[PDB]
Amino acid sequence: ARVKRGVIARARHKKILKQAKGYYGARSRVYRVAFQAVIKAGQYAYRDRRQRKRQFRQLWIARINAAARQNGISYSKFINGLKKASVEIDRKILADIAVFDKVAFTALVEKAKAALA
Amino acid sequence: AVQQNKPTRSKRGMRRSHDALTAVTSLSVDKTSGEKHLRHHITADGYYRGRKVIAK
Amino acid sequence: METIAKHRHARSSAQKVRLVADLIRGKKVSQALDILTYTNKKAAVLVKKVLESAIANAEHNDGADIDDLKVTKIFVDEGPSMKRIMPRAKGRADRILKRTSHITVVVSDR
Amino acid sequence: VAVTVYEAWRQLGYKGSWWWPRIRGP
RNA sequence: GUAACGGGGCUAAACCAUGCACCGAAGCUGCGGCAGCGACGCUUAUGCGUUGUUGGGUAGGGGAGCGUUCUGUAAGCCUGCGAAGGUGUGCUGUGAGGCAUGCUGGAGGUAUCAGAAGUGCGAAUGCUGACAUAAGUAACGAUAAAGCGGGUGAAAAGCCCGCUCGCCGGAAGACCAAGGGUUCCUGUCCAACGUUAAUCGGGGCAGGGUGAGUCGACCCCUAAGGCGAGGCCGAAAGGCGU
RNA sequence: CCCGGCGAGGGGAGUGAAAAAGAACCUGAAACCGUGUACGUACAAGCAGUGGGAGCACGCUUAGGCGUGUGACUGCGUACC
RNA sequence: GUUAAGCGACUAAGCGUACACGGUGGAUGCCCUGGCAGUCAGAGGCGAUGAAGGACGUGCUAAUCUGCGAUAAGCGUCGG
Repeated sequence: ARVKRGVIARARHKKILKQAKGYYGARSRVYRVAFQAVIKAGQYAYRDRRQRKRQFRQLWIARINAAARQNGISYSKFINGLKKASVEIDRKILADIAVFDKVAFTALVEKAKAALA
Repeated sequence: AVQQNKPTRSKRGMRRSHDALTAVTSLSVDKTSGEKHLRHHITADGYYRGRKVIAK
Repeated sequence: METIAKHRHARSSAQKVRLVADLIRGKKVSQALDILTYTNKKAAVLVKKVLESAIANAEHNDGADIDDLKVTKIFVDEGPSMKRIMPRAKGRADRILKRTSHITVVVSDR
Repeated sequence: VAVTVYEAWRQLGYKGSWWWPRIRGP
């Protein structure tokens, strides 16, 4: 009839404190602070799961721009020419080719320039 | 006047970094008796620089 | 071989004893004794007595030859506290803590 | 010998202070 | 403190007109997964298919669940070849959660389906215990004052002897009453107590010590005042008085 | 039996299934305080995390590479009731 | 080999994170001659032959509980 809260409370506190390893100071030792730290970490993870895609597309565009100017044309006209030639390669593959294969990228630039002119 | 926040264990440790002690780093050996002592002090049986001081 | 001596419920705060402890951490016993002989601290006496007891234990029970011993480990822990009362002005009262400590010394021929 | 015992005192305080003028008086 | 472009800088990297590119959101599209509500079929009943559409949310309304302690099923099942509890690791579910196993521990625990609640805590200047910070900081309680030689002892500024020095002296001297209740003296000990050490103590322990015809209580006598047989008053209890 | 003040506290020996059951004694969690090992840190400005990410150490692996710990540098970011 | 110019590991007074081993403290689990609520019976008073409640004593015994009262952890008699 009388119920004691001894074991369940310990289980919950240990569960929360386990996923606060590596945090500085009282944020990994004391329950009250650790709970807030874990909640805020969850919110940040949710938001950054969306920021990641923007960041990577930005990086790819920058690298493609550099390579295209190396071959004598800017990014905007380059992808306009690629659209006019009906090529469907996306930006991740283009950046990978630009870094790792200097001849295929030159061929693509030639094709885009021919289609544009 | 009193603090507004509890200072941490890191700050407490940093303040104590100047609290260490130093050893004498060396002793002297009496010429005759051969026992050790501080420099410019007499030995435990009243010797100093070979002579035999009172040794009460 | 490892030999241990301890002093429990020593009447001194652990913070004050830790200052003397690290003067001898890792030294040969022969020079540690004379280092402890010339430090003007209360805790030096306690630490020296513990060290001598450890040397005697190592020599009598296990193998002899105190000429090849080193201080391998030494540390100080906190013991129980005693609580008292000190009267202050205007009828207030305050709590006083009298702290103790435990002392452990390990010597080794290796 | 080597056994210790003690008690406590808790009469707290008896206020009635702030003998200086009021902070933002009349 | 530049301080009335966010800065650097700009004579176009400013303003007007025209045009074409590109960048840019959790909006839209592509790929995978979940759930609610309809319509239509099959089961022709649970359910199973085809589609269409919806899924930000405080006060608040509606619907489904997890875990804890007790009763039945229980003289059943698990367990000294190791139970509850504590402490790690690995799997698993949308969640509250579940399962397995290494170390510690040394005797109890309960599938499933039902029943009852002292059934789930971060906050209430909440209650009780333990432990931090400021900090090895402030202070060590009258500015009458101390120096040296010997002893004892594990250890002597403070204990015991000795010689000097200083302080009080209508008191800081000597007797009492009130109040206290062994603090008195001797031998032993130094854990705790003494605002430091202590061999010392009004501290611990064990023995010892207070002798009255004349001192004082008791005793005889009464003051202020108290109590008061009978008595006089008053719902009771009681009030006042010889 | 040994160190020590004919101390307090220890170290052996012995009893016991067990002494990490030694009387401050079943089990012994948390805050709090230490010793040891790996990595980082003395030209750097803010709720101390989150996304990206070299280098180092250890373990496995038949290269391929994984796993664990730490984390230089960098985008975003003003606790809870 | 010497000059220049450029670039640059190795330090830890102390501090952080992770792991290993400890100290302090007394939660958790498991216990119970201690309590709580009842049912069925019994008894519903003791005292001038001195009560309820106490003080002081009493042992081979310093003390404190439990008994007992100068006949003092007890005296007589009838039963087990």
